[PDB]
Amino acid sequence: SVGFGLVYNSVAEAKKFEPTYRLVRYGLAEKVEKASRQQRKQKKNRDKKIFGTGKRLAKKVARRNAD
Amino acid sequence: PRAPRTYSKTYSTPKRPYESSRLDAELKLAGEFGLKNKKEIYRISFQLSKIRRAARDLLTRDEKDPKRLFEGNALIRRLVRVGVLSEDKKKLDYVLALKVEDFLERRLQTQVYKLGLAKSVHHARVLITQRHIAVGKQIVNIPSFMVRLDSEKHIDFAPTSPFGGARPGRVARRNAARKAEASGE
Amino acid sequence: ARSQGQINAARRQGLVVSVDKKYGSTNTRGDNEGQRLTKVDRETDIVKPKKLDPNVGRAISRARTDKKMSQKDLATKINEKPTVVNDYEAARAIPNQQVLSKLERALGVKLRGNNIGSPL
Amino acid sequence: ARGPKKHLKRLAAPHHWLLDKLSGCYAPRPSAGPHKLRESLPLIVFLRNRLKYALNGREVKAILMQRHVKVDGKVRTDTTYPAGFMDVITLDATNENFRLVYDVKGRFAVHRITDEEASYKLGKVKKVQLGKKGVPYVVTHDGRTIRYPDPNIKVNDTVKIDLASGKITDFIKFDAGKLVYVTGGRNLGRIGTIVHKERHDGGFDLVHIKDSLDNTFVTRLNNVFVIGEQGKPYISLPKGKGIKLSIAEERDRRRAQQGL
Amino acid sequence: GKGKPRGLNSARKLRVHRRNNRWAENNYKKRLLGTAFKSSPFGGSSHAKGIVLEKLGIESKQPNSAIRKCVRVQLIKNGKKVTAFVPNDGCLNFVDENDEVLLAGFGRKGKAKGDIPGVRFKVVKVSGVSLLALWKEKKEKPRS
RNA sequence: GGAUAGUGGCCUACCAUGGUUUCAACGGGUAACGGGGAAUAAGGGUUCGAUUCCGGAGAGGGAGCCUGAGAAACGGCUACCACAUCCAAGGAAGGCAGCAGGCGCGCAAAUUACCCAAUCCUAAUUCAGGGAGGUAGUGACAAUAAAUAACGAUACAGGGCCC
RNA sequence: GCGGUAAUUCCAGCUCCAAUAGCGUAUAUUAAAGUUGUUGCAGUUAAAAAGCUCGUAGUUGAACUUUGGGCCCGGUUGGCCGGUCGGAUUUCCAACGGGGCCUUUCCUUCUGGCUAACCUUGAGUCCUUGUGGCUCUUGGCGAACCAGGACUUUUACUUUGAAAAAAUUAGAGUGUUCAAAGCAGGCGUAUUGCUCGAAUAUAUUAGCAUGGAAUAAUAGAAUAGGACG
Repeated sequence: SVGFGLVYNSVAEAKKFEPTYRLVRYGLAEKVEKASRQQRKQKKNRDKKIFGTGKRLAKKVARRNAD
Repeated sequence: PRAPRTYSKTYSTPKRPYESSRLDAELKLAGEFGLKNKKEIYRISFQLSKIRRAARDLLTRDEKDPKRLFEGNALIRRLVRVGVLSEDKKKLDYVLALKVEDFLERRLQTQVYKLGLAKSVHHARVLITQRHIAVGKQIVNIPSFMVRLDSEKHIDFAPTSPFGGARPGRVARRNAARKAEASGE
Repeated sequence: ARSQGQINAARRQGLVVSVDKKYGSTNTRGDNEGQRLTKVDRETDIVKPKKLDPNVGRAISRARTDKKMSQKDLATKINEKPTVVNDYEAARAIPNQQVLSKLERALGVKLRGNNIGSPL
Repeated sequence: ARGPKKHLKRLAAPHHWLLDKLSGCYAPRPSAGPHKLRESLPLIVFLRNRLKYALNGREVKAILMQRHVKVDGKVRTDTTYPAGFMDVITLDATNENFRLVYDVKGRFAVHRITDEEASYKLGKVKKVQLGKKGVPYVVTHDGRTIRYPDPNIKVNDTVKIDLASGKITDFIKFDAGKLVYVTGGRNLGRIGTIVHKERHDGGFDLVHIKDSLDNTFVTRLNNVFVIGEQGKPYISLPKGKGIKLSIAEERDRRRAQQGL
Repeated sequence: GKGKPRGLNSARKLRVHRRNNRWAENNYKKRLLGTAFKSSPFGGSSHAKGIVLEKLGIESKQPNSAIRKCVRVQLIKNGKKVTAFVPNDGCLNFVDENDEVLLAGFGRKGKAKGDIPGVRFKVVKVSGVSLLALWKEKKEKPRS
């Protein structure tokens, strides 16, 4: 069999230069739990829709939805 | 867009499709060397036609110009290394007199039978496609291998492949356990 | 040619060479031809064309009557005509080894001289 | 179409980058820089096709961002940097000094030199002109303009310019019988002499080139580049020494050197 | 002699003469006026989906006699009513009224076959199957 | 002279009747984007090129214009025309010839999938983002490599010719 | 063309044939097609010489104007070569042009820039008796190359060169296990690495430098307003 291999001096510099998916392969980094990409772009759209700080709007819409 | 992977067909179908002579001649070829489909024969005659085309239109060039010299000596080198051309036929005229069975002789399909190993061309076919044939240290399962010069030495079995020792296989194993349970206990 | 000689002898009957085209691809009548017709032409005499015994024909009659068919059913079973089947019963016929082979492969009855009447 | 291309697909870059057809659509599209995108080569294809110090653009970016690659002496972190002709890409880590000079075939190959001669690059001038406050100046083909020249310099003369001083050192006045390095067309990357020189006044004047091994050819004059004195070039030269063997004797040299 | 002007400058005369004698080839004018995309019943297509209107008794030509069991269909895209043959045996009775069949050409570019007179076309499918499959009983028709 | 980035009938005033053409102008067709090329190939050729690259052109039809080095930008605006949406019937926002998806049209042509990891790109920029692009699924368009059994052991028949 | 009573063509079965993980169909372009013809058609009668002349375009058009190298070769006149009873030749041999070979191979010329090398001598030193041998110019040699000129009938033609994006195509290297493909890879001392590569051809008219001066047109000097000076 043939594969391509890397050895490192200074394991700190190794994980500096290392691709983090291989670090997850080696247990050297946590398998990152991020949202599905559809969910991330959708939250991004809500993020760019809500101008301001958001709770400035949430306060007044809660006020108006009260009555 | 990533570029098209260029590809081509590997043969030409014959132009007059029902000629009794072409039928019987290719039938002696196929039923002599165990050829599965006539795609095999037509691929061989296509390779022969391509070299025959370059040989005609290269032979038309004058002597001692480096195009004819270079492509000619390299073409003869390729035919020598495959082995269809004899060691002393090395001239740009003997290359066009090749028949089709001269290219069929250097198929590993045939080379297994010629070197022994099978008691048949057809047994050679089924053995190669069941992968007990390893050229040196590489198994092939291609019957149309178009074998080369030096590796005809290295035609033998595999470090696997129960003919090449090393842990016999399926039906032998089932019959071994079967006789062990039926006659031992 | 030693190796393919052993191969083709290991296959069915063959000859010392086996590369020459036998001809007439659905001429299934070449069992008796190539030696006998070129005898009878060369003879310039009279030859005796004879079928063997009507015991073969009555074996056909017994086997057909036991298998509950008729002559015409047997003819459309063997892809031949009622006349050739009927003459093969009633013994006014001439032999054809190919047709006798179809009668045996449809009936399973020995039509062969000494032994008569079992699927071999 | 409304403005400048920033993409450039593979099957459109020059062929002296020798990029495979696949594993992308795209080809690493030089930024603006000193050298033209037909005659330059980006650092990314330099490092990962020609030196094999990385496998990924991630990797090449980190490599340049560690501030070691001093392309003409200055640290470059730009992946899309057009490294081009007579370039002195040096390091500190492997302590190596590469000069971008061609092949016999026309390909920017590797040419590993010492620290000496890693301290000067050459350059053909392509216009010499007068500017502000009466100050003359001279151009090169990386676009290095230099004020206060030797007035002995004319156009089509070459200059040895160091790395950091500027400060025009030994130039070469152009005339007949000089070693030049033809860098275009099919005569790209062959070396010869200035056996004859011709002016077709108005369009595309030419120069006869005779190499060492008696092969005359005749090039245009934006492809000429003086590398110096007769048998005395100011820098080092690759294998082949810019001679362009015929293909049959090329095969013969390959086959003879193949094995002992 | 020979007619043509063999002159080393006579090529425009040569080429005009060729271009204007090309139309007597049946196929150069037939593409280049644009006659498939004008007045053949199809628009350069090979098959067209049609609607069945009528079942026709076209009786064969002189050295034959038979009633040929053709069908009279209308195109979808263009409105043309046109005869079409219903091929092999018993497959007339597989077609009823308005069965949206599929029309093909017939084997000679757009002339007839043998002894049906005047017909150009044929049916290959009825409402989305076939006729080979229906004739060999290897497919059963959906019911609309 | 103005306009323009700049030449220029590009436009304006003035002043001359010129310019093209049977060596095919002008006008009509086209199922006309062009070129790289593809097919078929003795040679000479003939047909095709919407399409993996360059150049063009367009963002429903048509013009105008801010911003900006660069757009007559439409994943920008304004006007009209054509088409259709949501309302509490007061009004408001529109652009798939981007990616999947749907309808119609048809002889007629895919997942409302996973992801910056590759190759590239963008920026304040190693990092963020990229339906560019990559990755699987559908997929007999095509193109290649080529399983459907090998080795035996077996028997019955005729019918020539020597006897 | 089969099918109108014993269908080698329909519908089935049996058997076979071919292409085979493919086979058929429709339609369209290509070859077949010397049935579009320039190579390369045909016109008495098969389709097809205008009723006949004139004639502008187009297409075409009689003849004529001299040649710097030699080595080898053969061919004709020829002379010292005439032997043979006016013919009978060899070759030490010119050239008469002719076929290959390396080159004479050049651009025709001033305006001088500048001279490579001198006709040498400016005398003798180093060293074998010294035209052996340089450091050198005062009487010579410009083309080895430069730019202000004048050579200037313009082309059509052909040779050569630079351009003739990448893929494609032809093809060189390479065991992608064969291969369609790709641009790779290959060897160790595999333990701290060596190295070849990724060619070449082709592309056209249109240009743009370059040689060739046959072919094919085109200008002269007649009512000498001519060149020479």
